[PDB]
Amino acid sequence: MQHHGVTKCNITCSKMTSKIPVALLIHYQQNQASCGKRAIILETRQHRLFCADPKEQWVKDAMQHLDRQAAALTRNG
Repeated sequence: MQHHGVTKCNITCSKMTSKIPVALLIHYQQNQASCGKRAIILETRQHRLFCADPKEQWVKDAMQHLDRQAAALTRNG
């Protein structure tokens, strides 16, 4: 907050999200060390970019899931 602009990082994990059906997730990114809270980035087919904590179960499995999805179809990760 120097003078103009009240933002901070395109995707900052200020808090944690709620449980969401893995069937809605399409991709999962990672929080930037220069963005906000070191969490996880969840992207859904509906352009849903939320920040979930790695501890969250739905996230642990959600990840192990997409791990065997991206590869499929197109083997160009």
